Amino acid sequence: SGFRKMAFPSGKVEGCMVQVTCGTTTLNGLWLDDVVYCPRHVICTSEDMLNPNYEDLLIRKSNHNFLVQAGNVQLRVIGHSMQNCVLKLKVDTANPKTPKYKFVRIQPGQTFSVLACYNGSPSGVYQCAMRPNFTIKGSFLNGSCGSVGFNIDYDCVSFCYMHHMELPTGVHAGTDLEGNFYGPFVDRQTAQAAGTDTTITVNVLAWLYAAVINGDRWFLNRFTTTLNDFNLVAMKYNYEPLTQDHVDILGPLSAQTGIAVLDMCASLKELLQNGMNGRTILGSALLEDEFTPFDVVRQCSGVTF
Amino acid sequence: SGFRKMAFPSGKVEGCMVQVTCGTTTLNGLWLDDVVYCPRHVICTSEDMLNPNYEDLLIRKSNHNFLVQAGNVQLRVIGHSMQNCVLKLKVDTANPKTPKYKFVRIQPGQTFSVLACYNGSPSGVYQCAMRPNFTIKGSFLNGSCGSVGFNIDYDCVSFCYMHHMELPTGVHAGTDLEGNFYGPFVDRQTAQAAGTDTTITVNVLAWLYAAVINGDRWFLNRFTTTLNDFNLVAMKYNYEPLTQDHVDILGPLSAQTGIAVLDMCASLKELLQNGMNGRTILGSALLEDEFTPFDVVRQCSGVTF
Repeated sequence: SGFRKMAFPSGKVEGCMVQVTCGTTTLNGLWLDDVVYCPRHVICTSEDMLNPNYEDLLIRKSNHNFLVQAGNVQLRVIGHSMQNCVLKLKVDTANPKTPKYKFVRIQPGQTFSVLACYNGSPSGVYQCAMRPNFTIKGSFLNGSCGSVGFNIDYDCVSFCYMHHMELPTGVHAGTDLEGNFYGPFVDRQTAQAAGTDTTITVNVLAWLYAAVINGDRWFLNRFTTTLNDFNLVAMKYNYEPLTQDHVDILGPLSAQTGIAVLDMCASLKELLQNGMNGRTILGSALLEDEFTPFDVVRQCSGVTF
Repeated sequence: SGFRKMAFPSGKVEGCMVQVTCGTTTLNGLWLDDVVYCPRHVICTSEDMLNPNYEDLLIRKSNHNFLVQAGNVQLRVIGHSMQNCVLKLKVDTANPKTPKYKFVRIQPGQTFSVLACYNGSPSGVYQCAMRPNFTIKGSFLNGSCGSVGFNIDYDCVSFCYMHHMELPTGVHAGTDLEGNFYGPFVDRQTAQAAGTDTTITVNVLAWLYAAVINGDRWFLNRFTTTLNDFNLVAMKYNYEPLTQDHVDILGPLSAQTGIAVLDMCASLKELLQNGMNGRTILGSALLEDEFTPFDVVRQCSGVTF
């Protein structure tokens, strides 16, 4: 037993990380088959980032201006193209460590593992959630751009995130692997509103189920509620509205624990209105929303890869 | 910026995980050079675990009774020996993926990454601390025995933990890679007191420094204290006594932030006596003690491997 915020094993992604240099700028790239993917602002100086014209800046670059290094291996760049906010560098060698992979665009509230990298070298791995406002609260220092987020299903890596920007508020923004930003953000050093974030309600409920499975039961109350009544409370506390789709996804956890979803909603309502009175749930003094229902089932069942 | 509980990249350890079967019992093993390391209770049935005589049980085992499988590879066992609580299975093939490695016995309060495995396959990775009472609060289901804990320094993996037991209280116990248990525990299914745990004071202080570096400053107070006065408070709240060695380890963080250690101790004293008044520090509603001072410096500096 026990419940931890667990990342996927990072080995399959470690073998894909390379370093990309253009001029004075160095960041991380992702080497899959004979293409290296990286943030297009590798072509920007610090001064370019205030108001970059990427088309004009890229025209001034040729294949030989992009230095791609995989450990000690220098990769030969034979083509370059810009797709949305990512650069695709065609190289003359297929990465022999390319795993089975997909590019996916995840939904807000879904979770993934980030392999934080600097200069093409992995520094650590952690699990996080895409916030409802399409930011992530990561750990990204200078040079971490190009680090990727991923999920693994058996032997297949689903890449869902590439890091591009730290907003002035300290939260993080990035793209899918086709270079389309999550949320309204752009790769320019300017003020950018993220807009109101909310708590991922279905994830909180999943984690309450994880707590019951592990023996933390004090929050179980004698009340029930309705979907519409619960959502009146959810709106007041800036929680995502719960839908029947969410109720359906919690089905297996409800069946394992014998606790109807709306009963768990009533316990969560009482937690929202009365606080936690200095108690903890699974070692946390606040309601945790970074576990999806699938995450809870995975961890409580021991799914491997 | 941002601060996350980050595990080491697990790739170098993934390549060492194998499955070990003896009779009906299957668990994880660690394959380094031509030796596979695993918990000796792989030779026990469920009934053996109530009161096992490992010497007598092992005598009834021969080399061909140990099935060692690395993915799809079947390893040939050519010798077996028991070292304390671990079995060493000599195999006829050196693991071609053996990293540079050390076996280390860590101190209480130090942190490491766990690669949770089942049937020899990695399921996830997470960072945890060795508690002062020599337990860990992990995520370990049936079959996770033999999963290992490690740190990485550049290209060298320092193995410090192998999982053996879930205590009746739900916390976890294990050995170093020489098979010596951390703490008073034994590999027998019986009641085992862990004894009073305490909070890792130097880690809490390191995390307060991490918070200041990332802009969370509300807890900074106008008081100072003394080492002896602070420890009077530490004893009352079941915190580890702070020593000058701990003050010395916090030196670099004190110098970066311009906050004297005893000033930070005074802020922590006020947090202990008055609580956090419904506020958070680095997104946490309790005082976090699973980051060492070295962990904070690593993450705030971007050290890679």
